Amino acid sequence: FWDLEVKFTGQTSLLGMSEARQRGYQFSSDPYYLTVQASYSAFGLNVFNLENQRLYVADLRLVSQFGSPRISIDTPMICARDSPSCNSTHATVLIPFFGGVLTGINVNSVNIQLSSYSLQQHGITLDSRNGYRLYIKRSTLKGDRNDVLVLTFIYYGKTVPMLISLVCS
Amino acid sequence: FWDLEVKFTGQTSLLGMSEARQRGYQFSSDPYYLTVQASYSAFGLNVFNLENQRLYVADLRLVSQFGSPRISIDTPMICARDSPSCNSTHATVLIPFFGGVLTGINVNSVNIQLSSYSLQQHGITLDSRNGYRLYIKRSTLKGDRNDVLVLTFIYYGKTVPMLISLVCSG
Amino acid sequence: SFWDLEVKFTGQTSLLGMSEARQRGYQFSSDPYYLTVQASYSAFGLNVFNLENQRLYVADLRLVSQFGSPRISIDTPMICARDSPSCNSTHATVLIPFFGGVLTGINVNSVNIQLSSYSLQQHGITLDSRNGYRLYIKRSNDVLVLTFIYYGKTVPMLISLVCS
Amino acid sequence: FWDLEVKFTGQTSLLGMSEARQRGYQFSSDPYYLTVQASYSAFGLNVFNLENQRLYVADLRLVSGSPRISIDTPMICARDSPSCNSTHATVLIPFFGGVLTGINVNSVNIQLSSYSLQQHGITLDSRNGYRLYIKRSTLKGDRNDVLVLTFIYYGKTVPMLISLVCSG
Amino acid sequence: SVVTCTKDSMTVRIPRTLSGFD
Amino acid sequence: GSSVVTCTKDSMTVRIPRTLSGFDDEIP
Amino acid sequence: GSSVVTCTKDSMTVRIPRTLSGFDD
Amino acid sequence: SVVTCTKDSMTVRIPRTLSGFD
Ligand SMILES: *[C@@H]1O[C@H](CO)[C@@H](O[C@@H]2O[C@H](CO)[C@@H](O)[C@H](O)[C@H]2NC(C)=O)[C@H](O)[C@H]1NC(C)=O
Ligand SMILES: *[C@@H]1O[C@H](CO)[C@@H](O)[C@H](O)[C@H]1NC(C)=O
Ligand SMILES: *[C@@H]1O[C@H](CO)[C@@H](O)[C@H](O)[C@H]1NC(C)=O
Ligand SMILES: *[C@@H]1O[C@H](CO)[C@@H](O)[C@H](O)[C@H]1NC(C)=O
Repeated sequence: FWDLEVKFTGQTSLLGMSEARQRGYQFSSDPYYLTVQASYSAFGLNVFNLENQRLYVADLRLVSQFGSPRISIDTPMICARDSPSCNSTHATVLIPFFGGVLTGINVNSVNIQLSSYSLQQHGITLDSRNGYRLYIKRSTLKGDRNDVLVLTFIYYGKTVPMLISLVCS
Repeated sequence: FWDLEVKFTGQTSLLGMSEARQRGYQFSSDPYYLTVQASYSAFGLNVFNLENQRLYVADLRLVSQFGSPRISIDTPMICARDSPSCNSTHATVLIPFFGGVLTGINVNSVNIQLSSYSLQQHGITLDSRNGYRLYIKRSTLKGDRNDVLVLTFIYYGKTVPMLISLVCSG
Repeated sequence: SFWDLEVKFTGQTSLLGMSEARQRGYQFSSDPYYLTVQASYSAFGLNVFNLENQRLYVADLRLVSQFGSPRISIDTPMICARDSPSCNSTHATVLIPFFGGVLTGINVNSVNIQLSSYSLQQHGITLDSRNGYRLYIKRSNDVLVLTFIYYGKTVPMLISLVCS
Repeated sequence: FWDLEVKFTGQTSLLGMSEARQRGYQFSSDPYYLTVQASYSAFGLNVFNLENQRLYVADLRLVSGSPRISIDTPMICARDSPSCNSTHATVLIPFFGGVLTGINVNSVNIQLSSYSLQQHGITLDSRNGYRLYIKRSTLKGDRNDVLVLTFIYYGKTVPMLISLVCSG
Repeated sequence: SVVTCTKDSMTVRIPRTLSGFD
Repeated sequence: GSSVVTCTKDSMTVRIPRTLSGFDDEIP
Repeated sequence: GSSVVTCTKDSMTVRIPRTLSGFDD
Repeated sequence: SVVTCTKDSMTVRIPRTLSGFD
């Protein structure tokens, strides 16, 4: 099958399916996808923090137990669980500096050039002093439960798109 | 410049200096050392009990905010808070089997060979059958504020000297 | 370039783009059911061993994706005794030098001998393993597969049993 | 004292001091700095190439020991850069997992604005890696020519200093 | 190819067929 | 031609199956 | 050189030398 | 701190004294 190798606190550990399922991971097979899911209580998660918004990062890899075609699949997870925080006019997404370089922004299937003018036109302001601080104009949104943000990072050699709903909670 | 990583129950919490200070840790700057102090109420302590003696374990690692060189310093804390428990002529240290293996014994700045003869030469009787239990002869101690015991543990590969004053805990 | 070819050579690793690898002697073909990686014997980073006029070519290859979230890495090592077998009379000989790989399985014509009710001798194969693997196959189409465990990878090496 | 961790082919190998010195690494201690030196033949180097220009990557970590310090000391070096013609010195950086965030030429930060780059006489092509087309006149033409390319690579800031002396 | 972030879980779905060469 | 090295007089060939396997929910 | 945990009934304290150990003395 | 790249070697120098807390 596949085993889960977890990079945690600098060490590499291999986890069987049973251990991972007990410790907060789920593995499901689709006719089209292999699906890996992690609960925020799962083992080996690293929890960064920017203000009151939490970013959970898991550096995960799927390693085949069948060594003849030895296959290794990096499946890193980067999630700002508590994002966004909203106020009267702006929804704020706060990403701490965690090893990921913000390389792309997508709002409702629209990729936004990182030009300051393009971001401002799209109602987005980006602060880079202490982590990435996104303040997103609520007007440009398209209602509630209808808006998605994909922040793409380059995380330790892997391009990781993080999909979050921009709902105020 | 540094962050305090708190490693608890299968996850790590990356705390800035301010947030760590709010969750029970302290950090001071000195020309000679980098000092981290934690109270026994700090966030992320593992607490173990052997009879009347409690063992706190914090799996802490200083991770630098600055990225040009990236430094991680393993600074695990292990403390027998209620140790020792004297009765009349014997000072007893009790350590539960908490996953740290006893590696060294030092009394009054004197390293001791981990053998029955050497231990009892220095006044110590060690029982490892039901946790680690040390029965040290108060007659062999100085009977001062300066009596000290250092136990070195291998804790998940880490070397952790634990300095406890050998003054009865009452 | 979907995939990059990682070649381990002289204790170092060189990551090669698809076009660079093709330049340096590799070929890449894609089927609905298989990915195909081919290496000519002149390809870059091949390790060549010699025992007796028979050469073992070892490639420590790994395809490494340039993709995004799924950075998949597949070890595709290749081991080939190019010159085997040497036939004189009543013996076809296959010679494998000691190269760090562990001989774990011999398969002759879809017959796995480790899982067979007959012995190697009963299959007509004589194995000498003091100074490399020497297989003596009695002469009196057919293919032989030698399976190796090499650095944690299982590498079946298929050769035809024709007389060179 | 220390040990040298090398990430090579997907696994990490820890070397002792003597073994690393045998396998192409050097270690030196002065009052101010710890020094790590590697040849381009050292053990465990991942090499990337962009049109005959090699980019050597060493993923090294010095590990000590009650104070158990681990220091990431990666090395990224464009050994054959810059190839020159009559008009330009050309630095070719292959894609290798590092994100270019900083460009400095002769101690002049440029802030990575393609407009100011073009105004500073540099052309930057990101199609097939980073292709720096520098004006040989903008360079002093001495041993004091320098190029620093700053990457974010596995949560580290890695400034690569290379001389802008034409390849040999 | 995308990490799905809800309030309770992080979910990634990976295609089961590898991409060809050309 | 299934994760096996096919050796010829001129070239070495390996075929890597494209379809990835499952984990305990198809054939445990 | 060394880093020890100093344990009192009220706190846990570790002092880390700032100067890193050299390669060959 | 910074990687020095020459014709023959790659060299990095790391300070021996650890930085303080802000
Ligand atoms: C909601 O929060 C945002 C960000 O904090 C506020 O937007 C900024 O407000 C400051 C003044 O506090 C202005 O100087 C900036 O120009 C605003 N835009 C930015 C930072 O992109 C916004 O005013 C807040 N709305 C409230 C409190 O109703
Ligand atoms: C005091 O404690 C020691 C061991 O800690 C024990 O052997 C001794 O008998 C005790 N003293 C008594 C019971 O008077
Ligand atoms: C052929 O080689 C085999 C291998 O040792 C040997 O036993 C046999 O005598 C040889 N026969 C001839 C005719 O060379
Ligand atoms: C020198 O190289 C630059 C790099 O693009 C090119 O623009 C220029 O035309 C070249 N000059 C020659 C080949 O004379």
